[PDB]
Amino acid sequence: VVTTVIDDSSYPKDGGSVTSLENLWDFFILALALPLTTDPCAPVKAFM
Amino acid sequence: YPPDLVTNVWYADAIYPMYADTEVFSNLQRDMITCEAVQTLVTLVAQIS
Repeated sequence: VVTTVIDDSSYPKDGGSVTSLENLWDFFILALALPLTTDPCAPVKAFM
Repeated sequence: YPPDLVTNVWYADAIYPMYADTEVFSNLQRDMITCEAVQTLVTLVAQIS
C-alpha cells in the first residue's frame, strides 16, 4: 500500500546541463537516492 | 545571440508558457456550423428554386 515517488523538480531544471556543476551536485544526490526510490520504473526515469 | 545562449534551455523555457493555444478547435467548430448553414441555405433555396 506504499509508494515512494520523487518530484521531477527534484531532478535538474530543464533536464539539467552537462556543463552545470550545481546540476552535477543534483545528479550525484539523485543517483544516491535513485536506488532508494521504491518506484519500479525509477531505474528507467534515472536513465532517461 | 545571447552570450550564454543554450538553444535547448531558452527554447524550452519560452515554449512552456507559449504552449497554451486552443483557438483553432473553437474556430473549426464555428466554420463547421457555417458549412451546415451553407448546405441548409442551398436546400431551402432548392425547395424554392
